[PDB]
Amino acid sequence: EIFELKAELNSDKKEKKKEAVKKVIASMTVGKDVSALFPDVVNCMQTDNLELKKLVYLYLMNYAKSQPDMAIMAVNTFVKDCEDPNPLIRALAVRTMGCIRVDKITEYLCEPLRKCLKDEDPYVRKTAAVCVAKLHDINAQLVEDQGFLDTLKDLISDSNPMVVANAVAALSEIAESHPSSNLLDLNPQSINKLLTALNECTEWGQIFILDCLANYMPKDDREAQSICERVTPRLSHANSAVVLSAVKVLMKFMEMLSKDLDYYGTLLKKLAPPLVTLLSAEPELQYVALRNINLIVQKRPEILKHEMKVFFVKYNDPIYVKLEKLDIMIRLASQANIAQVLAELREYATEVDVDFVRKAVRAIGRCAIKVEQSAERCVSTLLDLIQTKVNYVVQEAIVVIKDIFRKYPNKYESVIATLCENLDSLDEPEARAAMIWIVGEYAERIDNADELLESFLEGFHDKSTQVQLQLLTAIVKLFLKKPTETQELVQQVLSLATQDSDNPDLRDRGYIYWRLLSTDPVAAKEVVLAEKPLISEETDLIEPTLLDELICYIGTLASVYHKPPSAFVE
Amino acid sequence: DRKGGSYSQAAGSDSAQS
Amino acid sequence: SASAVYVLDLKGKVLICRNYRGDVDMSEVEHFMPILMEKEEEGMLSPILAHGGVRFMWIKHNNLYLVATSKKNACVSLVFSFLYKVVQVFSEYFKELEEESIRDNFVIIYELLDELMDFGYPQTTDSKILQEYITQEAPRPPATVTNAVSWRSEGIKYRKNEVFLDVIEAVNLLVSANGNVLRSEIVGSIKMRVFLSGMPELRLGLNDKVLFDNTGRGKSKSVELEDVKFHQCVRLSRFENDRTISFIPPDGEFELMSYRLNTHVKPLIWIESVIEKHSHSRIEYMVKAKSQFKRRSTANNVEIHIPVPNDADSPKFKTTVGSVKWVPENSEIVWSVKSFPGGKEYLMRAHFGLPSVEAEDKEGKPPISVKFEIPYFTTSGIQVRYLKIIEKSGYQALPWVRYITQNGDYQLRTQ
Amino acid sequence: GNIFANLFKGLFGKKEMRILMVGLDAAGKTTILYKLKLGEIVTTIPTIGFNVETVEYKNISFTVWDVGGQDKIRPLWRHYFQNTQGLIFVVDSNDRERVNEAREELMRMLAEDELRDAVLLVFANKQDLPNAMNAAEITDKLGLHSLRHRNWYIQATCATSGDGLYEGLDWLSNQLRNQK
Amino acid sequence: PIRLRELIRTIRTARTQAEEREMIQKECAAIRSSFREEDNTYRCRNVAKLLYMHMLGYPAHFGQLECLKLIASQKFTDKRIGYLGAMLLLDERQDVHLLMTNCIKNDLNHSTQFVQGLALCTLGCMGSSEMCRDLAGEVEKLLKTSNSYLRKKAALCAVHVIRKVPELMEMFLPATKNLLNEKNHGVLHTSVVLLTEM
Amino acid sequence: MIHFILLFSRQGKLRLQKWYITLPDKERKKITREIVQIILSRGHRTSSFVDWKELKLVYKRYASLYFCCAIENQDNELLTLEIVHRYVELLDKYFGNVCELDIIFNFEKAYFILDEFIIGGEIQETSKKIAVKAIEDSDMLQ
Amino acid sequence: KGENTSLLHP
Ligand SMILES: Nc1nc2c(ncn2[C@@H]2O[C@H](COP(=O)(O)OP(=O)(O)OP(=O)(O)O)[C@@H](O)[C@H]2O)c(=O)[nH]1
Ligand SMILES: [Mg+2]
Repeated sequence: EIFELKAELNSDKKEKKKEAVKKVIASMTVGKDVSALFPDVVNCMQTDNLELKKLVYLYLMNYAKSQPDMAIMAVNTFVKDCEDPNPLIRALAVRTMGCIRVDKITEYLCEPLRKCLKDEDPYVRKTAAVCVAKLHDINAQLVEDQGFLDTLKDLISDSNPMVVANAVAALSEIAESHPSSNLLDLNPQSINKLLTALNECTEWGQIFILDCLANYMPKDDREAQSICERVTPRLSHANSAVVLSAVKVLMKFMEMLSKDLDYYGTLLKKLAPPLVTLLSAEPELQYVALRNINLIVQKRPEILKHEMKVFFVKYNDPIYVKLEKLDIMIRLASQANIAQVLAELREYATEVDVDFVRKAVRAIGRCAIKVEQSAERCVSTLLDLIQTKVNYVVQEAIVVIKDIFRKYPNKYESVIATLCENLDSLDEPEARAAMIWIVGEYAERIDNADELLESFLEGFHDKSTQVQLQLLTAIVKLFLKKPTETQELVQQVLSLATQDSDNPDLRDRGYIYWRLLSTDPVAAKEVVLAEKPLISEETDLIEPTLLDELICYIGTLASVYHKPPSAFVE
Repeated sequence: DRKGGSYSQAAGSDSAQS
Repeated sequence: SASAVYVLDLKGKVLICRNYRGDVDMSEVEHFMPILMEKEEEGMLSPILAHGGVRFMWIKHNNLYLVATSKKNACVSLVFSFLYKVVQVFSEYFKELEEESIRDNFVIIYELLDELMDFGYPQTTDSKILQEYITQEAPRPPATVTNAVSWRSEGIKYRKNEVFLDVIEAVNLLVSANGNVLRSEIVGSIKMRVFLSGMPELRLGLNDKVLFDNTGRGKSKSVELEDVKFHQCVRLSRFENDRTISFIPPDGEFELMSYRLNTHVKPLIWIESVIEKHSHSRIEYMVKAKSQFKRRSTANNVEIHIPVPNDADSPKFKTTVGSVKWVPENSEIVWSVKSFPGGKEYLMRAHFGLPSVEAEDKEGKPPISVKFEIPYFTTSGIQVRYLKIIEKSGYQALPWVRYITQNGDYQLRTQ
Repeated sequence: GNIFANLFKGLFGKKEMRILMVGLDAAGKTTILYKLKLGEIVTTIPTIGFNVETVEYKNISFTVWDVGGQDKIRPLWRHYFQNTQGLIFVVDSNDRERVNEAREELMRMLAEDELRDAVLLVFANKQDLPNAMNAAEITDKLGLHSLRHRNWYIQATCATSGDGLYEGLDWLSNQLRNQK
Repeated sequence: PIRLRELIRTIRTARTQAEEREMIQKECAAIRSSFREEDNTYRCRNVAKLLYMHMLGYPAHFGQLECLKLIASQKFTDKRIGYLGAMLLLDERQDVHLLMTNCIKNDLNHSTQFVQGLALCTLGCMGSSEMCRDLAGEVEKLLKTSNSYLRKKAALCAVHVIRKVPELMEMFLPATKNLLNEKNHGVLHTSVVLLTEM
Repeated sequence: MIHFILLFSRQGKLRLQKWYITLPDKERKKITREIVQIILSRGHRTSSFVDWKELKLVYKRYASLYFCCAIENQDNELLTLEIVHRYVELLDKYFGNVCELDIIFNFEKAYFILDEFIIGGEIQETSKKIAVKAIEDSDMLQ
Repeated sequence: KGENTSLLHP
């Protein structure tokens, strides 16, 4: 096996060397530790055939960290191959030199990189642009010592716009790891030159020629208007990432534009169609598009205000797209499309995804909380869903009703009668507590509130801490409001929560309630059954400081997670 | 023939607009 | 900024891997499969994973998951675009995307992976251009890659000059169970297969509403394309300036432009379906299909999928026209019609059995989806006006194009 | 296609048919089924499950599926409703307090949209005590004439002797087959 | 009526979970169609295929009444298939095992020593809190017999009933008295297990 | 008494299952998956005993497919291994050189052998040849 | 394969 392969690779016939190289490449692909023969394949490296040299370079790159010591027998080959008239061989050598993660090899590779930096061949220049960045990633100080930043800067000032895009990408990569000392920023002339090649760059080169402007900051409206006049055409590109980059650049440049001029309105009207077209992309890009829309929706909500039908989830949509569709609809929920949102949410409650059902219930609750003009419709929909007898649906609706009653309980007394007999056998801790709180707070329209609390007092000592506290609060409220039919219930609750109750917070609450009852029951009406102030809703809008920096990070991992770029990298 | 509609020849430009 | 573009399998075996930066250990792929299994079994599965400080963003292919590891805050959209370009290149080079080619085409796959992206930045993705420097059966790279025109190789010569166009319509309809249509969008797609000599500069001209308004002809039938997405060959500056569509078509079949506009017109097909589902006894399918399209057009291969019960058995079909087949693999009533003249009306009355014992879990209501494909019918009314084929040498081109109308997201919500 | 084999089989008889046997417990259903199959009064404990047998008479395979009348087995009659063509009702005229319950059970079982082709077959069992009513008083009490689209026929069968079983079988055969 | 081996071989040809589901449903539709016709000849093969599909992780609630019908049949292969189906897809919470009490009682007095063994094994493996209440009378009858192949099954059935019904152990005291002199090792082991449980 | 027995393959596919406890199907499906994950995530020197939810889950795989059981915390543990070995020997003797192919295809015979050998979680026959004779007599009946 | 192998090899 190994001995036979070594004998074949140490032969003089190329018909056996090519087969041995193919077998070595397949064994590593098959998951074989072939690093033991690294010095044996090194002899058969300088060959005239191009189909065999690529395999040797790939094996050396994949077998470079494992045997850095045996890697010292390849610098001469790279140096000899970095001068071949064929551009393909030189480009392959340049690409393989930077791929070798060897600290004792990158030092001697500076001369070939310097020679290839000003190469007339555009493929060689493009390869060297990436090689310079690869070398700087390994040794940052070596690149500075070799003086490659000056050469990299002039690459933007040259023809071959693909090479210009590669050099721009390399400069951006170098500056990203840089501490911002000696920034590679340029005046408006450099931006104009880059724009003059932006219409000539390839599909991948456009993203590179667009990310550079993401760091520059304009100072006037004329420069920003001129830049937008060229960034607008990028909205009609077939690459879904080019459209995203153009949208991010337009949003960043809109921080300096003036809304009083007619340019802001044109920019707003010409970008809605781009986001709408992005919504019809591949299912994998759907999550990214939804995250970008959510991150842009909190900044300028006047753009996609009329785009609600395209936010409807499809039957074949993925789960990660279905979850984001509800959030997008909630963020765009308004009184104009309240009925459409209610209709879409009602059909989402007949699905089978339990997580999807919980998300739909949460979105319905959020829509009801955000808009008070459709609160009655939301309450009716919740009552109808509860009447369908769904365990998960009933559990979600209990929390939804508990949340709705806390915000707008002024005219919610006509729903307590239906909720009085609602299959209270549900054991969900998040729903039983909500039902207990609703009964205690709304123990005026229910004439049998004392009788319903008896079924929940059988196992209050082993139900839960939150459930026990909610039951204790509800019993105290009922006793304070109606002390005729709940005189013994209060004493039983005090005895069960303070004598046989070992909960520290629960014991403290029971003792406080007993002390208040034994001190002055009249004052308990103004102490416990008091009018709580308006409840501050949990604002889903991000902080303006993180959103401003989040706008600059568009289409990256920092935008999907809605987290800072420094709180997620390691 | 061909499923989906027979291919038709297209013009060169808007002759009516110069 | 991907770290290592790998190719996985359906059992967790890495068919092929190609690291571009080396910042991520090659053994991190072993945790991708257990992480995916944990995410899928808890409803938190996503195409972009996270193994500690390493994210695994990938899409699912026919048989493999193209996972690409990363560590920094790389552009996930860029990674997805690179994955899509790689999938397209693999489809163009290999007719099938399965495990039979990954273990057999390693000689050219490694070269394609090395040439496509360097250090995490793809540089060349044109399959037609890439087919000139990396072959499985090497000279200097063509000047097209270095030249600005990276989608049309110079020196192409053909005996004839034939350009076949394909105006394929996409009828997407979102009809709610109440009977109203919610999402009714039409996505145009001009897919041409250019076969010309030289490097022609096509000048496409249609009956656009904006073009008609600018010329002053905003009174005839003009397509109101809300979104127009041209290919890389289409010059954005020319289209933005005065709606001038000038671009050099590539050699072969490609997507030039993809129109996308809403439609406020009545549906071409009206599907009136009823469900007389007796409780554990039987069910009826009073499905009526009304063709609202023009009587001059015929929708070839009409296939209205009707989701029947998953546990339905002993089915009977009392229809009017077209074969009705029950497919137990898909669990739906496939209302298959070969030719449906416009204005026609086919009535069907289904009747299937049901077990006495009730099911253990709910099954959901999949939407009824029609598969109509009506050729030679443009619903949006967009008509191609001119195609300026200009060549330096000078030749008389013979442009051709056909209009195909099919169904897109033509689903109908059930009751 | 050719169906000459079907005609050849029909030359000697091809139809077999099926039948059901439901009713309240202690209604003489098991003894009647045993007499129909064997011809003797066999002693059987109350039917916790059911009894399924076949009868070969008049060239028709009379498959009988006995069903008990247990309270926990009352709602289990829907299991035999699938692929069922016949139905026989066995009343218990000796239990006045259970007559209302039997009538209610028959009405609930007659209120199904799946059993429409099954004709009514009322069998008067326990025709040995003087307290048993005639073939019209029971029908009038149950209102068998108020069964729209239901071909009902009351027949008095003596469990101890076996008189009237042949007439009921002939009537069932005439109701099933509509030929000479 | 495809055989179980052919179905297993076809299922082995399934690679993806979604395609395997379609292949399983392809046979499930035919099985449902055959069961809706009240097929009696090839019922054993359909029952085996349904049991394999249910073990494969597919729903088979529709194949419940067909097991009850096959349990009260007369053939031996059909009876074995019905017993296996009752043991596998039948449980106390099914709500469909109530009708099997009559079939078990009918098969409890059968002359065949294997059908009665299958019925006793099914009752032991899937005994409910109510079937034992109506089956305790016949269990004690088989425990006082001299059948060595039946004494071990009777002891196991009594132990299962006592575990399910702790208040019925009083009816087993006069049956296990003077039963420690069995020459066979299985009978002695069953008696020792029953005594330890008591 | 053995709560359940599950013949699962090394790839995770289950070739046999026999539970003596009346549990829900979703609960049974979750329990089987959890057992497969725990057994599949264990080394070759874990003692072949796991206390999963107060149940001594003992695993002793003699081939690529493994075996598992669930005995209550009131009996010996080596007895489960001895019973598993006896069942494996009986299965090998009844069929003849029992392999993986014969188990998926002949699961009906394995179920019948298990029923004639272990009933209710308890054992039915201590010997190894009487059970074989009884199984042969039952199968030859037709 | 690994499946055609005997269980105990006796
Ligand atoms: N004296 C007398 N008793 C009869 C006669 N016919 C039926 N019975 C009584 O009716 C009871 C019913 O017996 P079966 O027919 O075996 O059982 P069943 O009618 O199916 O009732 P269940 O098994 O509980 O469903 C018997 O126990 C008899 O006592 C009869 O002709 N004369
Ligand atoms: Mg009876």
